[PDB]
Amino acid sequence: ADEIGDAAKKLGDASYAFAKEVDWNNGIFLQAPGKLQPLEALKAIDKMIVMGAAADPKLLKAAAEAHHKAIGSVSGPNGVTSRADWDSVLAALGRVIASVPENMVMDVYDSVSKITDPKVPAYMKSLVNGADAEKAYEGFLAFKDVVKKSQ
Amino acid sequence: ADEIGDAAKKLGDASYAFAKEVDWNNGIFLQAPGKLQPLEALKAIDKMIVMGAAADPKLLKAAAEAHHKAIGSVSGPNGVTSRADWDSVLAALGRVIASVPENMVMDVYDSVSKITDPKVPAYMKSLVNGADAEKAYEGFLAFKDVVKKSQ
Ligand SMILES: CC/C=C\C/C=C\C/C=C\C/C=C\C/C=C\CCCC(=O)OC[C@H](CO[C@@H]1O[C@H](CO[C@H]2O[C@@H](CO)[C@H](O)[C@H](O)[C@H]2O)[C@H](O)[C@H](O)[C@H]1O)OC(=O)C/C=C/C/C=C\C/C=C\C/C=C\C/C=C\CC
Ligand SMILES: CC/C=C\C/C=C\C/C=C\C/C=C\C/C=C\CCCC(=O)OC[C@H](CO[C@@H]1O[C@H](CO[C@H]2O[C@@H](CO)[C@H](O)[C@H](O)[C@H]2O)[C@H](O)[C@H](O)[C@H]1O)OC(=O)C/C=C/C/C=C\C/C=C\C/C=C\C/C=C\CC
Ligand code: CLA
Ligand code: CLA
Ligand SMILES: CC(=O)O[C@H]1CC(C)(C)C(=C=C/C(C)=C/C=C/C=C/C=C(C)/C=C2C=C(/C=C/[C@@]34O[C@]3(C)C[C@@H](O)CC4(C)C)C(=O)O/2)[C@](C)(O)C1
Ligand SMILES: CC(=O)O[C@H]1CC(C)(C)C(=C=C/C(C)=C/C=C/C=C/C=C(C)/C=C2C=C(/C=C/[C@@]34O[C@]3(C)C[C@@H](O)CC4(C)C)C(=O)O/2)[C@](C)(O)C1
Ligand SMILES: CC(=O)O[C@H]1CC(C)(C)C(=C=C/C(C)=C/C=C/C=C/C=C(C)/C=C2C=C(/C=C/[C@@]34O[C@]3(C)C[C@@H](O)CC4(C)C)C(=O)O/2)[C@](C)(O)C1
Ligand SMILES: CC(=O)O[C@H]1CC(C)(C)C(=C=C/C(C)=C/C=C/C=C/C=C(C)/C=C2C=C(/C=C/[C@@]34O[C@]3(C)C[C@@H](O)CC4(C)C)C(=O)O/2)[C@](C)(O)C1
Ligand SMILES: CC(=O)O[C@H]1CC(C)(C)C(=C=C/C(C)=C/C=C/C=C/C=C(C)/C=C2C=C(/C=C/[C@@]34O[C@]3(C)C[C@@H](O)CC4(C)C)C(=O)O/2)[C@](C)(O)C1
Ligand SMILES: CC(=O)O[C@H]1CC(C)(C)C(=C=C/C(C)=C/C=C/C=C/C=C(C)/C=C2C=C(/C=C/[C@@]34O[C@]3(C)C[C@@H](O)CC4(C)C)C(=O)O/2)[C@](C)(O)C1
Ligand SMILES: CC(=O)O[C@H]1CC(C)(C)C(=C=C/C(C)=C/C=C/C=C/C=C(C)/C=C2C=C(/C=C/[C@@]34O[C@]3(C)C[C@@H](O)CC4(C)C)C(=O)O/2)[C@](C)(O)C1
Ligand SMILES: CC(=O)O[C@H]1CC(C)(C)C(=C=C/C(C)=C/C=C/C=C/C=C(C)/C=C2C=C(/C=C/[C@@]34O[C@]3(C)C[C@@H](O)CC4(C)C)C(=O)O/2)[C@](C)(O)C1
Ligand SMILES: [Cl-]
Ligand SMILES: [Cl-]
Ligand SMILES: [Cl-]
Ligand SMILES: [Cl-]
Ligand SMILES: [Cl-]
Ligand SMILES: [Cl-]
Repeated sequence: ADEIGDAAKKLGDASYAFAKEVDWNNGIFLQAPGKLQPLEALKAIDKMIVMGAAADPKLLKAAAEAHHKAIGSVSGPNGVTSRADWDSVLAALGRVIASVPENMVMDVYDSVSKITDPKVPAYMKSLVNGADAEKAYEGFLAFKDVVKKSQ
Repeated sequence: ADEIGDAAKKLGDASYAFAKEVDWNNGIFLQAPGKLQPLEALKAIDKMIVMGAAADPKLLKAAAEAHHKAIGSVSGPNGVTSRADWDSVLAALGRVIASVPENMVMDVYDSVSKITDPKVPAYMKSLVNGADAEKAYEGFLAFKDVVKKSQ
């Protein structure tokens, strides 16, 4: 057990209602988040590859295993994993984030932002309960503070 | 040095002409290989996640690092990495393949085949020199024999 695991439980309390509202079987998630921009997108994928290569290999393995288990508990009309597997995935990914320098994480974020059209977040939010999305995000802000203290 | 590295050099001799002909900046590679089928595609991604979790973590790391280096040497009108980085990537991925049971590799292949429309391979080949694609594939058949002997 660790503090990221405890924080994941709190993040799940804040975000699971939102996760249940997302239609995970929507084909839109295969599309570019805006206009297709292969050269800029490759720069974002490169930042991700740098981060993956730097991440703790055991924690990457554990995060993959948590997603396999999560796939097994998918149910209902939107393809949402169980609450326990949601929290599991959250914690395992927080451990991966904490295992690399903050700059690597920010480089991924900035590089993906550069290819994400400004309309995309609001369009995604419009498909779910807005107050549940805001609680999820408020949860995320608390969670990342715990992740940073482990990083 | 190892035998997969030697075999990668031979595979590069057989396949680099084909790699130069692929337009790696074509946006088509973001599309589903056929009809979008989220439930079947999730089963394929699950097989990939199982395989990733089973793969040697050092060899996964080395394979990510080889792709970062390959991105750095991209040149020319089609986005093709250098010959040396092509071979590097080939060898690093062969090591990853060899690090898991043959069944895990076959499960990915079968699960992706199930979502790939029969027209897709011929459409891809039609964009390149067909004889260069066949040589690349003949190369691949020799290479996998070396990979299997390490597996
Ligand atoms: C063949 C290739 C195959 C596959 C293709 C490969 C990849 C797919 C590529 C791209 C598609 C992926 C994602 C794009 C898809 C979807 C987008 C998902 C991201 C999103 O929706 O983000 C919304 C966020 C909203 O803006 C925030 O608003 C805040 C408001 O907060 C206030 O008020 C309250 C609010 O209620 C709160 O309570 C607070 O108390 C109070 O403070 C503040 O002003 C913040 O400063 C401001 O940042 O927008 C950004 O962060 C901008 C960058 C986005 C970068 C994009 C993404 C995140 C970055 C990195 C994630 C990492 C990786 C994502 C990618 C993959 C995951 C591994
Ligand atoms: C949000 C989500 C984000 C992203 C989306 C995620 C993923 C994208 C998902 C899917 C898109 C990816 C791929 C689909 C895209 C593109 C497709 C790329 C694959 C392709 O084109 O394959 C062509 C191949 C042709 O068939 C072969 O013909 C042979 C003929 O050989 C003879 O004659 C001569 C010939 O010249 C030779 O010299 C020889 O001497 C002589 O023997 C034999 O008859 C073989 O028995 C027969 O197998 O077709 C198959 O293998 C069928 C399954 C395909 C499964 C598909 C793929 C491979 C499987 C696994 C690869 C693993 C993974 C691929 C995926 C990713 C990579 C990591
Ligand atoms: C099995 C299939 C699968 C699927 C469908 C997904 C889907 C996703 N992954 Mg995951 N992933 C997988 C397997 C999968 N992954 C595997 C096998 C690994 C390797 C172990 C990873 C490792 C991974 C990492 C390291 C990251 C993702 C992230 C993401 C998201 C990217 C888009 C995004 O940011 O949306 C928005 C995100 C969500 C809807 C998820 C919940 C986010 C918080 C907790 C609540 C919502 C807050 C707010 C409303 C929206 C996001 C704001 C943002 C600025 C934080 C998306 C939800 C990224 C992510 O979530 O970035 C924010 C991310 O950093 N994945
Ligand atoms: C950086 C960006 C990037 C890009 C653009 C790609 C692109 C691709 N990856 Mg790679 N990958 C990346 C990074 C990237 N990857 C990273 C960071 C990792 C983690 C370390 C991986 C790990 C990985 C694995 C483990 C595998 C791939 C494979 C593939 C291919 C999947 C589609 C396919 O089979 O086409 C067809 C494939 C090609 C055009 C590549 C050359 C194949 C041979 C050597 C020559 C051509 C033979 C024939 C004509 C066509 C293929 C037949 C097939 C049955 C073998 C595609 C070319 C898969 C693949 O190639 O499966 C066959 C695969 O198994 N990737
Ligand atoms: C082979 C292998 O290993 O693959 C594995 C690799 C990983 C990394 C482990 C993995 C993973 C995670 C991944 C990739 C997550 C990707 C998430 C992508 C989210 C994409 C989104 C939100 C896309 C969009 C597009 C939108 C478009 C909206 C608009 O256009 C619309 C409609 C109308 C316009 O007028 C205005 C507009 C509003 C602009 C939108 O609103 O959102 C996975 C899944 O496991 C597969
Ligand atoms: C060996 C191998 O194969 O590894 C493979 C391993 C994987 C995992 C499969 C893989 C992969 C994918 C990877 C690495 C994905 C990385 C994801 C990173 C996500 C980062 C995020 C969300 C970062 C941020 C930063 C934010 C900042 C927000 C704020 O600053 C803002 C604006 C304003 C401030 O006022 C307050 C604030 C709120 C602080 C935010 O909100 O979010 C890959 C590439 O396939 C390689
Ligand atoms: C088709 C289908 O059914 O698919 C199903 C597939 C599944 C897998 C079964 C499934 C599921 C679950 C899923 C996708 C869960 C996704 C979870 C994503 C979690 C992401 C996390 C935690 C990312 C971050 C990034 C962080 C960054 C933190 C920092 O940068 C910040 C901010 C500020 C810096 O100053 C400090 C910092 C610390 C560096 C962090 O702290 O955390 C589902 C829903 O069932 C759908
Ligand atoms: C080859 C093939 O077929 O592969 C298949 C493989 C798969 C895995 C099966 C597959 C898949 C599934 C995938 C990747 C799913 C990814 C899901 C990502 C969902 C992202 C969502 C919901 C994003 C948001 C962002 C929002 C933002 C809300 C806010 O910012 C807003 C506006 C303003 C403020 O208020 C603050 C805020 C509250 C922060 C929100 O509210 O939500 C797919 C697509 O089928 C393809
Ligand atoms: C977040 C993160 O970590 O992401 C990283 C995760 C990884 C795994 C490390 C990673 C990787 C590798 C990946 C995903 C490789 C994916 C390869 C996909 C190839 C897709 C292809 C060929 C798609 C198609 C679609 C086609 C459609 C053709 C047709 O429709 C057409 C025109 C006309 C119809 O009438 C007939 C038709 C002929 C049917 C086609 O012919 O081909 C990467 C890139 O690094 C990103
Ligand atoms: C911890 C963590 O995050 O790990 C992350 C790590 C990654 C790597 C980023 C990641 C990923 C992606 C993964 C695993 C991809 C796996 C790819 C597997 C590819 C397999 C292939 C091509 C298999 C085959 C089999 C074939 C068989 C062909 C033949 O039998 C046939 C028909 C007919 C016979 O007569 C002769 C024959 C010729 C023998 C073939 O031709 O090809 C993921 C999921 O993101 C998780
Ligand atoms: C937009 C842009 O510019 O992107 C740029 C991005 C880059 C990265 C810079 C770039 C590049 C390079 C790229 C993509 C290289 C891709 C290489 C893929 C290699 C795949 C390999 C080896 C896969 C396999 C699978 C195997 C399976 C073998 C077996 O199953 C088989 C058969 C039969 C079983 O009985 C035994 C077995 C042994 C189990 C194997 O043996 O090997 C490029 C081109 O520049 C484009
Ligand atoms: C959010 C966002 O924007 O992400 C961006 C991220 C990136 C990385 C920048 C990005 C990208 C690039 C990607 C994934 C590139 C993937 C390339 C895959 C290429 C696959 C090819 C060529 C496949 C084939 C198959 C063929 C088959 C030929 C044969 O079987 C045939 C018919 C018959 C026999 O003769 C035998 C044979 C000879 C075997 C062939 O000849 O070729 C993208 C798309 O821009 C999206
Ligand atoms: Cl505890
Ligand atoms: Cl505490
Ligand atoms: Cl636009
Ligand atoms: Cl040697
Ligand atoms: Cl020898
Ligand atoms: Cl069809």
